[PDB]
Amino acid sequence: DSFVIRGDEVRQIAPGQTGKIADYNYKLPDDFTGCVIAWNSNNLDSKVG
Amino acid sequence: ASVYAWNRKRISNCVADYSVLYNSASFSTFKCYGVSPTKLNDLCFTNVYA
Amino acid sequence: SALGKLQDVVNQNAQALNTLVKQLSSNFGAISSVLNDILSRLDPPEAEV
Repeated sequence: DSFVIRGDEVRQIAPGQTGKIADYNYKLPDDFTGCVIAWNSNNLDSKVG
Repeated sequence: ASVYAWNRKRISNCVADYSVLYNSASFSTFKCYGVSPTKLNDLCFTNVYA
Repeated sequence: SALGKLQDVVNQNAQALNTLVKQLSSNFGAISSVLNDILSRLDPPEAEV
């Protein structure tokens, strides 16, 4: 799965966590077997405007 | 208040809707210990301190 | 007390049941001994612990 979350919300994309992103956008299963690989994409996906 | 003298309001004799707290899109931290925000509406509390 | 040999067995079993039932009032480290309140307050990610 691939998507662009906000920085504060990175914690939410972890097993059994809550917030707007976790509840209504993407929910990680509570028994997740996986790796959450994240980087500071603040210089590719952010524009001045 | 200020942290040294922390203001307290004792809220009582009322019907409290907690959906507004959870549905809010602004709080940076909403950490609940002992209870979970979504299920807070179900219960009635003897006293709430704020 | 003439029938103590039977009464102690009855008492031991009554006590055995009374002890077992009283164990339901113990928290054992949980926030509450009553299962319905834990499920009413917490969500599965927190309730399961």
